[PDB]
Amino acid sequence: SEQIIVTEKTNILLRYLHQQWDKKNA
Amino acid sequence: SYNYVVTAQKPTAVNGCVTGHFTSAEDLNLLIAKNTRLEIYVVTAEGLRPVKEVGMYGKIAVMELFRPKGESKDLLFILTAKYNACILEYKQSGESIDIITRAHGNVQDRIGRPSETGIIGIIDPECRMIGLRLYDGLFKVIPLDRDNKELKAFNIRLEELHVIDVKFLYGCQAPTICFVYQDPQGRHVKTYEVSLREKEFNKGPWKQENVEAEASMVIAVPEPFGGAIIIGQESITYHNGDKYLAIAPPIIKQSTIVCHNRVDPNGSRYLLGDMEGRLFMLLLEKEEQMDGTVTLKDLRVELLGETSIAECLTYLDNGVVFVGSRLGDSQLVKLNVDSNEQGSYVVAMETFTNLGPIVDMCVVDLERQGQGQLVTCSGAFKEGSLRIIRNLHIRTVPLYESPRKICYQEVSQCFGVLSSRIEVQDTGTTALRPSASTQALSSSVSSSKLFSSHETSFGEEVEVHNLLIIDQHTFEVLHAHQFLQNEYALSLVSCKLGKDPNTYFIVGTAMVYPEEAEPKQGRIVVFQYSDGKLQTVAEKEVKGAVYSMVEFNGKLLASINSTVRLYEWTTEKELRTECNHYNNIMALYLKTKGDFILVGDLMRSVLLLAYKPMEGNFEEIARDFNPNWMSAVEILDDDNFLGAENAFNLFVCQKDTTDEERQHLQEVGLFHLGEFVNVFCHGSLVMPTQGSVLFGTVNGMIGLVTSLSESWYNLLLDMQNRLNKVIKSVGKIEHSFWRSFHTERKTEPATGFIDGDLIESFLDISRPKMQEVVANLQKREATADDLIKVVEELTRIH
Amino acid sequence: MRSVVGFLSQRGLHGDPLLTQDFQRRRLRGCRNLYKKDLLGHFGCVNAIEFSNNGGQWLVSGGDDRRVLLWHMEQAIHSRVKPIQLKGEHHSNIFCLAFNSGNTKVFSGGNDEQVILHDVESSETLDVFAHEDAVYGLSVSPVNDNIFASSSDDGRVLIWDIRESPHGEPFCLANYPSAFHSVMFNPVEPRLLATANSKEGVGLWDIRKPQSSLLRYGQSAMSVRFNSNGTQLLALRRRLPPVLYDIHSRLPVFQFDNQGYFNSCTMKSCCFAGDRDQYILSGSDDFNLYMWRIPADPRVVNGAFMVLKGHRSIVNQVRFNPHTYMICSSGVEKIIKIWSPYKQPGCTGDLDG
Repeated sequence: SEQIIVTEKTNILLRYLHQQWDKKNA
Repeated sequence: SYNYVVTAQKPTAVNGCVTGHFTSAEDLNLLIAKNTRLEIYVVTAEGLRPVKEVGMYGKIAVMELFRPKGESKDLLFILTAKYNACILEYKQSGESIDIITRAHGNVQDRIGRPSETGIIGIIDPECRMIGLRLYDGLFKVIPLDRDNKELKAFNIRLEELHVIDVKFLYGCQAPTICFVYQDPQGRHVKTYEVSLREKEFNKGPWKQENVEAEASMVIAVPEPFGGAIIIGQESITYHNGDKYLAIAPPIIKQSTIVCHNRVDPNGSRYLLGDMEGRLFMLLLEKEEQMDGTVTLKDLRVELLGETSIAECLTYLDNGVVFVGSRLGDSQLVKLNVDSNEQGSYVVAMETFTNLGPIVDMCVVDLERQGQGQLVTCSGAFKEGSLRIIRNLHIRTVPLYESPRKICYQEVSQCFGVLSSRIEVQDTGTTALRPSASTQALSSSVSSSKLFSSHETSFGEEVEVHNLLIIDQHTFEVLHAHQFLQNEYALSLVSCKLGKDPNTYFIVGTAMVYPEEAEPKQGRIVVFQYSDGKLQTVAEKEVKGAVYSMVEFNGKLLASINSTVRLYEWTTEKELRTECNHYNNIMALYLKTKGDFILVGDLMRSVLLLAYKPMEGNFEEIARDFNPNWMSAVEILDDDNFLGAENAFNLFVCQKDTTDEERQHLQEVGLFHLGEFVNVFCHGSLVMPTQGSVLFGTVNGMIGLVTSLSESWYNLLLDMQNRLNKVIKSVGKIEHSFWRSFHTERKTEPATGFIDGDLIESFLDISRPKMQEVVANLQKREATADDLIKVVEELTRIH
Repeated sequence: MRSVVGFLSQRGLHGDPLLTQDFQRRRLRGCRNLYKKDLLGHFGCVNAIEFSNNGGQWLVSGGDDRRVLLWHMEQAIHSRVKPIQLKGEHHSNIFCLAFNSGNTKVFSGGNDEQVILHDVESSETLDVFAHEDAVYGLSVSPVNDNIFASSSDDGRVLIWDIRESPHGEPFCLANYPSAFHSVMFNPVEPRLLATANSKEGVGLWDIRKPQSSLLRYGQSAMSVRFNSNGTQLLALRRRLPPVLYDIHSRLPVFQFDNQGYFNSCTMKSCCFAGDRDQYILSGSDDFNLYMWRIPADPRVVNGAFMVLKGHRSIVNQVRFNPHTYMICSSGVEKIIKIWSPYKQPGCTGDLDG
């Protein structure tokens, strides 16, 4: 195998919360 | 416990099929995924030329052929049911053919709910990423940058949790994804733009539009058309943004389109396959604008004809189409420009055997030569049939309906088969097609006063259940007895009861209504097939569903809902209750060995009861306290009890001082089969290992379980460990990971089970490999010849 | 088909491990009552019940009798064995229990200014963590088994790392003059926590912001629970109906009411039921256990999906096992009620009522 598939950990919930709270700045 | 598992017949159901240039850039290849097997054929004008078959340490759930830039021939992406993803290349140097793993890794997530619609795997048309839908609310993206040592798979949040289907759009500057999902308002088609840099979703090229309430299939039309086709139950729509084009062809109203394939490389023609074997052609008319791109004008659906019930379709060449089927035989058909006298453009060219789903089977000695034969109930709907298997020769007896139970009467020289056919309540229930139960030499209908004292509709598919008496020599349906309306026959046994010297056909049936969680009514009916007539000897009413029945030392042991009951056959020919056992949720499966009873439960594993002749009552000898969903149980011997659970695992329990520990069944053996075992039976197809148990699964796989001694098990376990270090797995999956007992609750390594397939593969490896496998092994230092003899002796069992 | 024979036929025909969840969901959806059972072995009021993680194999319970009992649900239901009493008892009422990710240890706290970490495999006390006032909340980090949060009556939400126990310096996530009644880690985001306070309502806190709450939903809350995916918060209030919030909205997504439901005279707990947490469970002062269904289309939901009767006193704690779709409830009475859609030995009631 010339490559391996690793699932990098990401913060789905925190990213969603930050985007939602930055969106509500109108 | 020490056990040994092999496969007498490899899986035959086709789970997937793709076409592409995999083995070479010039030849056309057909790749078929059969559960764990991957078959590679070269498509020649003389038919299909098999070029390779490779076993897979996993159930192939996704199989896609793709070719990124710089590749001479296509690469193959496989995802397994255990979430092993791999990218494979086919290299053929000289006379050596091997599959090279180009990439591999596990894409499972520590948390997440697997999607109700299942695992979905798609690849961008430009091979920019692989998109996987494995859990609700998440979409995994695997970048395909070859000039790297690491493919960084990452999740993207989905605002829509219940996604029905999803594809990648064609002709998009950025990888665009179009999917049909559902929300409280209904089903909608929506489009996103997948951003790798930001690892997120951006506004799609065209806005969402409301689709059919049962829209379930998305087709990405290639260039120059572009856009997508949404296929539901009543209409076919085409979306490209400002362009919307809907048709409602009545022809497709009678069934559901389940599979599709692209015939023309430009998307002009598509093949569609529905649930009752009808094959349609979907046409896309084009208009060339003045000095502009071509645009769709209309959609036309024409009924090409009838094939087997297709799980998947793939157009090969020159009008040849491969129909891969799960519930019936796979097929190669020809599409003709001119229809035949019946107005059918499809003529069958070739047929490929498929024993799956094997729902029941029996071992009988018809020739009386001391060598057993397996009679199995295969297929379903019009594809259902009886399969007679001997040592591997298979004979087919079409039934054109669903066979459920089978039992052999040697005295009557016949088989009793429970069958079901679908009927439409066209005013009662008329028919759908001629079948075994309607083309019997003689026929009869149940006339029972019980249950006379539950609504209907003009259009409703209902099951009509029959008991077929079938001759053992010609396999013609001698008789067909139709049970009451709304009555399902669940169990069938043939036995002599009490002092009565007659042999009966005993059927357990339940009054099934869709609105009720469990049946509240049922019957046990005793028929006698004498002098060509099948008369009803006796009829007993029970308050539940008779899920299982066995003969217990001249008595009848039945399972009525959650009760395990024992009846005796009186002199006046009437079943009389002897005893009951109530400590169950639902006693689905019953076995027996002397005074012992193995009871399989829906969700509470196995239980061991013993009958007390001197007390006339049951007693719970032991119970397995690990709750797992059972599909089949078997009594290996007085001590060991084998069972299969719905997550494709086998476990062997043992009847293990303090009274508390004596009443526990320890799971002394665990194994991941990768198959859904439907049926267990005792017998062998041929005439170190003690005993012989044949099991039949949903994929048409027939397997054999035997018992081993401690020394033999130790030797074979050492052989397995030595082989795993030598046999090069395809996809680089560990055999230990593949065979580990896997469940949504717990995962554990395999214990008390020898993979006989891995052992038998030892004969096929090269002599250097054989010698370095057996090195410093165990006593006299074992050589290759001794282990070859051992493996051949083991192979002799099947 | 709702019948079970159709499910069995479909499963044997297709052999896919996805019809089981659909069958169980459809069975629960059509229920108008549940099979009832009792668990005996506690000498006083039961104040805490917790299903073991990843299967609900065990049930750890505690209350006035100061003992932490470990029921084996399979064996206990068939009345084969008696609860395993973990060695190491509290000096006063036990108010909260928790497992870790693996069910290899059990945290127990309440009313004795102490949290005891037990080893369930050998039923031996492993560690002790001192507190300044009665403990009401215990939550174990879903990622790290060594990190656990605790809420006290003095109004402190603290984060302990058992890995450095001997030098006890709890990290104070929050400090208010009022008694914190509940704390729970986010099942999918360990850095986020949800706290229920007696005079400050429901709050969302970040582990990296030890004094400023991320959000304040709405104020009086006694219990707050995330769902399985951690995108919603179900909160119980001192005299108001149960309230469901989105993790980000800050406004009440739903409120749930029914005739006869009242929550004033005891500290109660709530939970989500179903495989996708489409159900709301809560005890009441009328001794009944109410179950609502979260509407699919988005604010008062009137009429409970089920009104489970059988408790002889106030119902406080409700817990749900999704693998078996089992409900364990407890309250002032010393018996623990079990509610199942399936039959169990020695049950009462049915699925139709």
